[PDB]
Amino acid sequence: TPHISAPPGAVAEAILLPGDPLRAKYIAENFLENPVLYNQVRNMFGYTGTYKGKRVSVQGTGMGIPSASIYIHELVQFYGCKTLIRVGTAGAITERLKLRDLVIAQAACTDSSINNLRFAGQNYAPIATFDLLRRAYEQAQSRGMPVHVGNVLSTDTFYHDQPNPYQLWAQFGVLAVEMEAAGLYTLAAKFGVQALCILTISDHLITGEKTTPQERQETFDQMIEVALETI
Amino acid sequence: TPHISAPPGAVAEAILLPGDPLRAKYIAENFLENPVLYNQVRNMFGYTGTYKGKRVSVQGTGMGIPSASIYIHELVQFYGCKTLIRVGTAGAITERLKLRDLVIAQAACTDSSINNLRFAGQNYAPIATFDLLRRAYEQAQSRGMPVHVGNVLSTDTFYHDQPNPYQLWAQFGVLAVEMEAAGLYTLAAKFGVQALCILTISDHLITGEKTTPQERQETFDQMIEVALETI
Amino acid sequence: TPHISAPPGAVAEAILLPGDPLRAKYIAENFLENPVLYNQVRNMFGYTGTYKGKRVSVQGTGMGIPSASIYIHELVQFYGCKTLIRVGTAGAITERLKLRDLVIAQAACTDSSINNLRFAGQNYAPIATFDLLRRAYEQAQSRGMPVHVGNVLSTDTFYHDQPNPYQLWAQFGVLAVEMEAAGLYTLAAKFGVQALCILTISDHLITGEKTTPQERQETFDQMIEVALETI
Amino acid sequence: TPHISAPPGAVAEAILLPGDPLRAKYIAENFLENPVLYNQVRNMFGYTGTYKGKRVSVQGTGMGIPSASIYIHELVQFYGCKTLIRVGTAGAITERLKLRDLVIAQAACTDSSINNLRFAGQNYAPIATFDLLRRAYEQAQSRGMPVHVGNVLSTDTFYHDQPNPYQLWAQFGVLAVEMEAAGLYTLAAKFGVQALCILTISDHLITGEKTTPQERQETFDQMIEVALETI
Amino acid sequence: TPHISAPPGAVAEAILLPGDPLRAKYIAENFLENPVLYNQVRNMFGYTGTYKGKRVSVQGTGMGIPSASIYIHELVQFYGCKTLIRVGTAGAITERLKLRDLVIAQAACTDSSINNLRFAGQNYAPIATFDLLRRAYEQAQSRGMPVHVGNVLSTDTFYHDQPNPYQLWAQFGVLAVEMEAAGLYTLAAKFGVQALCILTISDHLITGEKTTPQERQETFDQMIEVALETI
Amino acid sequence: TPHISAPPGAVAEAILLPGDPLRAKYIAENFLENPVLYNQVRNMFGYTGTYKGKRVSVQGTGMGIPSASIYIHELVQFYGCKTLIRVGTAGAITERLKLRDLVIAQAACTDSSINNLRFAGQNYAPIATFDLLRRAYEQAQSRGMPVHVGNVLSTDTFYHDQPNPYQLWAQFGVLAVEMEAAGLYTLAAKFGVQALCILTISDHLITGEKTTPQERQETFDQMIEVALETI
Ligand SMILES: [Mg+2]
Ligand SMILES: [Mg+2]
Repeated sequence: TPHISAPPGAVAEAILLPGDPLRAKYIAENFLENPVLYNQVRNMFGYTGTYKGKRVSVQGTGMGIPSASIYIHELVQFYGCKTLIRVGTAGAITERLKLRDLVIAQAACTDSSINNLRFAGQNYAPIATFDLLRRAYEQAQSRGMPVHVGNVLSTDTFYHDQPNPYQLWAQFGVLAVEMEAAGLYTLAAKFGVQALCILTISDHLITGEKTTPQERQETFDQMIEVALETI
Repeated sequence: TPHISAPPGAVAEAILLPGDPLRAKYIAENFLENPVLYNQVRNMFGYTGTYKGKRVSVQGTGMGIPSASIYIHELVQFYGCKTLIRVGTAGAITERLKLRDLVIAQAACTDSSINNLRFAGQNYAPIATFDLLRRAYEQAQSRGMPVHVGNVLSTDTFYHDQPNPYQLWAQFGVLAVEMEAAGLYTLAAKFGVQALCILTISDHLITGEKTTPQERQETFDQMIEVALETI
Repeated sequence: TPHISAPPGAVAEAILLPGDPLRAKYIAENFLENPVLYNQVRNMFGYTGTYKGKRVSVQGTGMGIPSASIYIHELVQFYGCKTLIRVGTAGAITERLKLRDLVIAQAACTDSSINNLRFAGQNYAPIATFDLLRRAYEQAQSRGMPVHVGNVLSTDTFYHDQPNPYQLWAQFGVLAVEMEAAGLYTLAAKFGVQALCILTISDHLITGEKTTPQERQETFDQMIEVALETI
Repeated sequence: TPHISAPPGAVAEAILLPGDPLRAKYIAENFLENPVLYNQVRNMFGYTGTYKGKRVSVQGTGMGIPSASIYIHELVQFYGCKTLIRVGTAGAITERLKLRDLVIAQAACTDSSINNLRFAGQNYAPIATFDLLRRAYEQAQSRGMPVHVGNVLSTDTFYHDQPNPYQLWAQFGVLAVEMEAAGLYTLAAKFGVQALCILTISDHLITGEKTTPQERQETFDQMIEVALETI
Repeated sequence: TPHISAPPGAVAEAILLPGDPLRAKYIAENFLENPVLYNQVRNMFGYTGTYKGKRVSVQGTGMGIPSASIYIHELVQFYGCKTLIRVGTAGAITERLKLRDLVIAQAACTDSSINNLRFAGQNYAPIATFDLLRRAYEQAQSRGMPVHVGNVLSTDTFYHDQPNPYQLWAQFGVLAVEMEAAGLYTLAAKFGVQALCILTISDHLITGEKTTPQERQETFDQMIEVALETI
Repeated sequence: TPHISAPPGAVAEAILLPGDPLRAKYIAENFLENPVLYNQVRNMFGYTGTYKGKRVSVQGTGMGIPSASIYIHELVQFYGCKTLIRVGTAGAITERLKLRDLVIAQAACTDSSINNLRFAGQNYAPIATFDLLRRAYEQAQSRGMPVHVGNVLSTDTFYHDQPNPYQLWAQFGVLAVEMEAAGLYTLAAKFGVQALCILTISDHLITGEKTTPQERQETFDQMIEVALETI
């Protein structure tokens, strides 16, 4: 277990996956009862606690498919995780989305070579577990949250060579851009476990709008509640 | 239009899309009030009638993304269609599925070059309209139907060069194989309309089991009922 | 057998392959002696009759490589067809060609993934049977018909995303666009049978010119005579 | 001009294109009247003479699409060549072919990236000029030469990494392997000039059979006569 | 400067890039004079100090091309870094390498889509700055260190689907596998700055050998000295 | 061998590889003691003589990866060659380089399909033998020659379809264009022998400047001297 050093049993079957290990710290201290730090390797904090009687873990994943994939592989294969929910921010690429909107990723497009290699150029659609997608949606609805369910783009490239790199994706209905969901969805299917990616729109890549630190924390807190209730 | 010769007005905004024109005839005659044929070009029957007082059309699409894409394009761009539901059969590629199960396609993988060409080799995930997916799922649940929501593979190739062509897809959670869903989902996104593909398992490609003519009809009718209630 | 329901000797070894089943009907009724229907599945009419004492069949194929491929596979593999001649219309992409010109496809370019998958990205040239090409050419010549022998492009996509999709093809000598020849030529080679695709220019995609219905019929009949004399 | 140093009228509009400059010498000295050398750059001999009162040139090309392409480009673009006939040897990849058979390449498959780059991964079929194909065929026929008209594969790679590199090509009807035809047919189309590739089977890549030097000469001379009578 | 929050001027023009932020901490505390922490965002520690009078920074990069690329982009474009040396461990894929050997990456092969996308399928070779490569080699030589200069493979995938994934790379002379160098080398060229990747063999992927914690620290310390002397 | 007809023993282990057989003749006659021709097949001159009492061969390769690859394969596999140094000219694609500069190819980018085919679309970086690279660099330095070590592009295509084909390569640091280095470097790795490609800038593809015949000779001779001292 090279990247997570914890005894077997230290990680719950249900796990939240923020990217930032400090966001994992924040979640554990604010949302979990009796949180226990089980991982410090590479400063990639992982905690285990309880939420309304359910055992839940929260583990930083790092940025991009290659990093997140290492943690996901180890969590599933070595620690026996079964329900993986990524919680994150994303940049909106259509004006149909507003700042602070919640996006639940039905599928994840990608520019990564991950599946081009696996399927020899054929097209595999990495998808959310429908049961999780459905219940997360119901949770957001019951809170009156602006929520969209649809496509995201998982990019390898935060900083593209050219401007307006997402125009074509938007024309084909893609809602927002992040960097990991395609990897999570593909690995979940590979191992036959369940996964979901939930996102809050922190930036609007079309209007140039940005969320204030107060706005971020408020909608972030709500997202975490949704994930914890779903899981 | 070149392939549908009816005037604007003859075709309803909500449309069922079977592949076989004789299935279009069947659906129209058995499930719609006052069905009237609007198209005979290439024997590709299209009908319009009413369901619970609202107009619904039913149009044969032919087999494969290239044929279906012609009809879908014309229906949306020339006939103003807004809600497009494919109903069809599919071959199960996993033992998790049984004959007569309903599959609702959350997304559609493909071996077609359609999106490889459009996205210069990057990976686009053709997806269902979530609202239609959700409503169809709830419809199937309310009837106690065995139903799965997940991936299907839209193939160009009914007869593959080698045996076991679908095993890698199945290993990554793909439920069933058909030939059009990826086209429907991509074009719906292209035009900003709604789409869904619902399928009944008529053939099991792992077990070799096959439904009787009597069995086919019974579950097909049920699928049509689900589709009409989803509009 | 799944898409053609006829007994094993119902189809002749020589077969004309229009796309539109209503054109198959027309050909049977007007050019064959004792035409008898052998298929009605999916309204995809097929007939067998005689021409100058020899059995000939005529079978609708539907549009695009995926559809046509299903029929061609079944015809060759189950029904023992040996000589397959596609007769169709095409759109000219060069002003070197005029409306009503006959084009005999020496080979067929494609945007389909069928051979990219088969040959792992290498380039396979789907070609006509030379003997049939030569015989058809001599037939057109003997009638003083304006005829060209060269490349066609078989596209998956009747409706392209952007304007002027065929310019580069034309710069490299491609004469006209249709949707099936590449599939026909590839499968004929796969099974070691003989094939040819003959086309009438019905639309000029550069000049926007279109043939009248009377013009379509006169040249179409001529093409059919050429095809029948070639088999 | 950088690879052929001759004045602008030194080269004839009709040109034979063997690969080996020493074969160009042989052809000039044995089949042409008043042969005169016009090129010595890189030892890539080119000659102009007459055949039955009409000027004909013969120019060495070197091996492979990159080399041959340099000569073909310069010949067409700087020297005004219009009719280019490659005469060469090839390896048969099907037992349907025998040593000493003549193959006239109707088209040329390739593993070169030349058209994958040009057509962004779509498939272009490089083809012979039909008029030249037909005339050469009639010439071979008139001499009772065993002749086949069909596909060849132009490879970048004389020495493949693994055994049996050509099996799949042969399964799809490809007759023989050489290294230039695809480049010749593509550039002839690029510039709107006429081209043909004629080949003698010198080696059988299936049976391991090889022609004796005496056999090579007799059939080679025959091929040259056919080429000269075709231009 | 989203991922590194430091004032401009806080980062030296010369920077070491370990992957693990705790390795950056180790380097700063053991090799640098007056080390100052300038970054804590995402626990991705970055320090600035001096080495033998030279101002040097050390910054954690995270794992994989997507993560490392974010930091590299920001360091170069926002902080003005000019000399970037990645120091890391790698797994050897040839028995010509021994545990504890030093590898200096002359170039970096990859399975990432980074350059396939940029160059539209053409092949770009990401390379080290020769001056750095040369001087690092001279530094290792003067210490009598077992050192190899050549290819590495930068993979997206720590955990491959199949076993023996590196056999073909090894057959073409590739020395070792890591996850970032191709990204570093490509970005360095993109921005016209200088880069190098130096690696110690911590694991042997062929023999299954592994380094002891004492062995790792000893050869690691040596590598850091080499990098600091080179920079 | 098929393309080099000399016995084993005639060819030395160290070999210079110009492209032009007349350059091979030049090198042999002007730089070697007792040069003796060993090959005349296809006018592709090869010589063996001595340099400072050790045998050195010189062999023409032709133009492009397919031709050069034939000779390289035969030299290594049949003639036992162990050290292969290409000497040639190249076109500069950056203003950083001046006419008459020496370029030593650290690696070779390519548009050839050679490695795309071998590595199923992943990216292999063809590299020089570092020891030869280092020694050649030191040789050039000792003579005060303007020398650069870095990337070159090996193209299949001397005459591109559109203007400015090399600008993207230049933006990513590529120094100069030639047609063979990528082949030489890949095959050397394939066979586990040494290789290096040294080039003089004879043409500037940005400025359009060109060296005089007198200039070419002077810097060419110097390059040969460097090459012979590198053995
Ligand atoms: Mg209702
Ligand atoms: Mg010496």
